[PDB]
Amino acid sequence: GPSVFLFPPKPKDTLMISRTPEVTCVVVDVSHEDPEVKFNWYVDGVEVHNAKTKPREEQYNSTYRVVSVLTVLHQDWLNGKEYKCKVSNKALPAPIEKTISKAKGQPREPQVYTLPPSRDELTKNQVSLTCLVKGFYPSDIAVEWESNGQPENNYKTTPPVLDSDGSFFLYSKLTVDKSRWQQGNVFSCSVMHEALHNHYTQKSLSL
Amino acid sequence: GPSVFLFPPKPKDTLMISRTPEVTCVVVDVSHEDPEVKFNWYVDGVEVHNAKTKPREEQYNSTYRVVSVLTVLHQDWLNGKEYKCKVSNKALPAPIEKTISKAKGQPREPQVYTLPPSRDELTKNQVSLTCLVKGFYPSDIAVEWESNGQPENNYKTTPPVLDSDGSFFLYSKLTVDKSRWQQGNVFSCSVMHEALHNHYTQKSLSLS
Ligand SMILES: *[C@@H]1O[C@H](CO[C@H]2O[C@@H](C)[C@@H](O)[C@@H](O)[C@@H]2O)[C@@H](O[C@@H]2O[C@H](CO)[C@@H](O[C@@H]3O[C@H](CO[C@H]4O[C@H](CO)[C@@H](O)[C@H](O)[C@@H]4O[C@@H]4O[C@H](CO)[C@@H](O[C@@H]5O[C@H](CO)[C@H](O)[C@H](O)[C@H]5O)[C@H](O)[C@H]4NC(C)=O)[C@@H](O)[C@H](O[C@H]4O[C@H](CO)[C@@H](O)[C@H](O)[C@@H]4O[C@@H]4O[C@H](CO)[C@@H](O[C@@H]5O[C@H](CO)[C@H](O)[C@H](O)[C@H]5O)[C@H](O)[C@H]4NC(C)=O)[C@@H]3O)[C@H](O)[C@H]2NC(C)=O)[C@H](O)[C@H]1NC(C)=O
Ligand SMILES: *[C@@H]1O[C@H](CO[C@H]2O[C@@H](C)[C@@H](O)[C@@H](O)[C@@H]2O)[C@@H](O[C@@H]2O[C@H](CO)[C@@H](O[C@@H]3O[C@H](CO[C@H]4O[C@H](CO)[C@@H](O)[C@H](O)[C@@H]4O[C@@H]4O[C@H](CO)[C@@H](O[C@@H]5O[C@H](CO)[C@H](O)[C@H](O)[C@H]5O)[C@H](O)[C@H]4NC(C)=O)[C@@H](O)[C@H](O[C@H]4O[C@H](CO)[C@@H](O)[C@H](O)[C@@H]4O[C@@H]4O[C@H](CO)[C@@H](O)[C@H](O)[C@H]4NC(C)=O)[C@@H]3O)[C@H](O)[C@H]2NC(C)=O)[C@H](O)[C@H]1NC(C)=O
Repeated sequence: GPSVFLFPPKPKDTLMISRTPEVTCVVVDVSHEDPEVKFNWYVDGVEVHNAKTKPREEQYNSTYRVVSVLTVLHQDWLNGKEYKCKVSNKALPAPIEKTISKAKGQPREPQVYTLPPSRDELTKNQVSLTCLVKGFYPSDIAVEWESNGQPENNYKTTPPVLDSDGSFFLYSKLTVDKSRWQQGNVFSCSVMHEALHNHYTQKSLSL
Repeated sequence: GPSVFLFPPKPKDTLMISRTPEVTCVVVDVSHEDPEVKFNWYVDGVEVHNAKTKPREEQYNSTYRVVSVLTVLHQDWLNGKEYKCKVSNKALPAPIEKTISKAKGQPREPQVYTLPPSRDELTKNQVSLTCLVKGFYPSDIAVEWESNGQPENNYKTTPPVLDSDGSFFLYSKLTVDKSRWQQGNVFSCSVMHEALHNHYTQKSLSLS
């Protein structure tokens, strides 16, 4: 019967001592006939006992959805430990095991480049300030914009794209009124990633 | 029983009259017990009979895969016609139908901007040339880089991203030997989209 899907923590959660990163083991197609779901968890094959199973939930195709959440240590995740969720159930001929970790391999530091609007774009009422972030690994990253000790929120960031050397790049675009740019205001692209000192860097971009 | 997947044509194929846009209806998990598959195709709910359906082909997991390809008119696709593939097979309770069509909304012309390398990147052996393409709708688009009439190949383009105004943008990044940039070679970002004049525009980039 059942199917298991196992999900990683969010990039920022693994990078900030403040946040709590979780791995989540989701089970679907739990039948009303066989509702008792058991989870065992292992960190590098070592069984651990701190996961938290949430109460079951009725789905609308007559099956239950049962979730187990395991909180992980930042340094454990970042050092590449493997988290295995093993799901046991009367409906199965064998337990179902899923394993997840941070993407494997040597982390690489983002290079961050800010690019002013094109002269062609300066004919519009709003312009694009571009932040190119390239050469990073793994793809988990978070990008933001600020100006004058203030956060700018009118930006959108592409997903990471796999580049030809196996690292990733993305672009983040901040849209601003042209006049804010022409006055010489300074804007900055902020990036958080494993491979940066203090997990953090910024580059400025002004006229 | 069987499953059906219905795929659109490629955006450059719908935009250039020299290419042939096709909609592809694929059926998989066809059993030995019920091997016969029939396709009916509809365009805006009107049956058509001009599809090219291929003989079933047995897969290494001993199921059949059967494909039907309907060639579409370039202007039919861009005019938003709806293409429906209906698949009958004895193992099914009812035929399976899928429908596909261009995204709905008004078309918007892409704005294309080329941006040179950052000075900070001039310490590297390779440099990044950037093409920003923004303000476009629908998201179907094709982008490439050329120099001296020869197509570049060492570039990568982001997927289109929904912008705050409901249009899309993307960026394409071309990587080049820094010395080709230094020499003053000209590079061009070329863009094809339905809301451009003649479905095509090109913007050039070079040093100074
Ligand atoms: C019944 O019912 C149910 C339910 O229902 C529901 O639904 C809907 C529709 C409606 O109906 C309503 O009613 C409701 O709501 C069902 O269930 C279902 O199921 C299915 C299955 O079948 C599933 O699916 C899946 O999914 C996935 C995903 O999912 C996700 O997402 C979605 C959307 O998007 C959603 O929905 C969900 O929910 C999810 O979400 C998530 O969650 C999580 C958890 O919680 C989270 O996380 C978290 O968070 C938090 C906060 O919040 C924190 O942060 C923490 O830390 C964390 O953890 C998140 O966030 C979220 N997200 C979002 C976005 O939201 C997908 O994934 C999958 O897919 C897969 O599978 C399939 C098959 O099956 C396929 O097709 C696909 O493709 C895939 O596959 C895969 O692939 C991949 C690739 O890519 C792979 O890997 C790989 O490999 C390869 C080759 O080898 C390569 O190499 C690469 O590289 C690698 O990586 C893999 O392997 C594979 N896998 C497999 C298995 O195969 C699926 O799809 C769903 O989910 C469900 N739902 C739910 C809700 O759950 C059922 O089914 C029914 N029944 C019947 C009978 O029908
Ligand atoms: C037995 O073997 C079968 C054959 O498999 C072979 O391969 C081996 C590895 C091995 O398995 C062999 O035994 C065997 O030889 C196997 O068939 C497979 O079944 C799967 C289903 O179980 C199919 O999975 C789907 O794949 C879709 C994407 O398929 C494309 O991409 C993959 C590679 O990524 C490729 O392998 C496929 O061939 C297909 O390629 C596309 O092909 C089209 C058609 O030709 C091309 O378009 C044409 O291109 C030409 C020029 O080439 C021209 O331009 C034409 O104009 C143009 O139309 C594309 O270019 C080409 N693309 C690429 C990238 O190559 C998935 O999209 C699909 O996902 C959807 O459904 C899932 C449910 O199953 C769901 O989880 C998923 O989220 C998604 O759901 C959709 O979600 C969307 C979100 O918006 C919704 O919008 C949709 O509505 C929704 N869909 C639905 C149905 O609701 C799915 O994963 C797989 O294609 C198929 N393989 C083949 C080769 O057909 C079979 O399973 C085996 N059986 C058993 C029991 O093992």
